[PDB]
Amino acid sequence: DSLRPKLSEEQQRIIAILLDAHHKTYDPTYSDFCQFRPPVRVNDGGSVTLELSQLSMLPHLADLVSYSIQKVIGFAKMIPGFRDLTSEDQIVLLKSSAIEVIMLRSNESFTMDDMSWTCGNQDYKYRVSDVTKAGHSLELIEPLIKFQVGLKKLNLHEEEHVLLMAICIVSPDRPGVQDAALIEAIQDRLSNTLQTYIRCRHPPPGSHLLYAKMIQKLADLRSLNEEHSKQYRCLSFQPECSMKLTPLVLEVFG
Ligand SMILES: C[C@H](CCCC(C)(C)O)[C@H]1CC[C@@H]2/C(=C\C=C3C[C@@H](O)C[C@H](O)C3)CCC[C@@]21C
Repeated sequence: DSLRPKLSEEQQRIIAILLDAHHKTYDPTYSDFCQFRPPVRVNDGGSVTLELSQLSMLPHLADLVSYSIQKVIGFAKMIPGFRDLTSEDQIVLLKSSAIEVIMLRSNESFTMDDMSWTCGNQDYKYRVSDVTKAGHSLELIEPLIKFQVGLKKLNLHEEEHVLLMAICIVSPDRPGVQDAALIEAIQDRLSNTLQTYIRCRHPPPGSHLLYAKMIQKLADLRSLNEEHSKQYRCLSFQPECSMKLTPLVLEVFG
């Protein structure tokens, strides 16, 4: 059997639209980052109390996340079909997917040279110790780095990378969606574009089985999101935490 259908004119269009959507909303130069409140890295050596006391990298990482949520919304608006949903569902989907899409999309600055996100030079190079200094614990960070490496190693084409983001976002099992059929319809259209792409275009050899691995990463993103939730709740109990966040971050993770 081994059937290999040609991508349809429409599928191609979808891929074009998504590549362009991404390039419009992902500055590979990180040129805006000098506009965020400053990275502050005063050493905890090995401490939760200090890290909560200071939260030194929270202003900087929360501006980075607030900014990225903005670009995500932007990206989501150009996904073919997104606009056909009601704004009520559009927002439900943006809200519940934001943290996951940031994680996926942060794969583009992630480097296996030293397991960091290099945005970068020194000041915009983010390591595990920076994430701890923004008040997160190892139970989110370590599965996150593992997630970044797993994803890197999939060596996705940009096409697969932007399809995966679109699919993560337009998900019919988000708690609180109204019109699940429509969202599924939009997702199936992307998944099918992705499944076909992989068979049409992906080396590697012998596998259309990369599709399976991609879906596994979506499941992974679910767990990281739950863990992020619980660590965000905790963060939010630090007095004056709200000042170190932004309106958009509070509303999206509230
Ligand atoms: C868990 C957190 C986020 C949540 C932090 C709060 C809100 C306090 O809970 C991490 C996810 C990955 C991210 C990192 C980079 C991300 C990039 C850099 C660029 O790729 C451009 C992307 O759009 C975005 C590394 C540092 C840690 C992070 C911020």
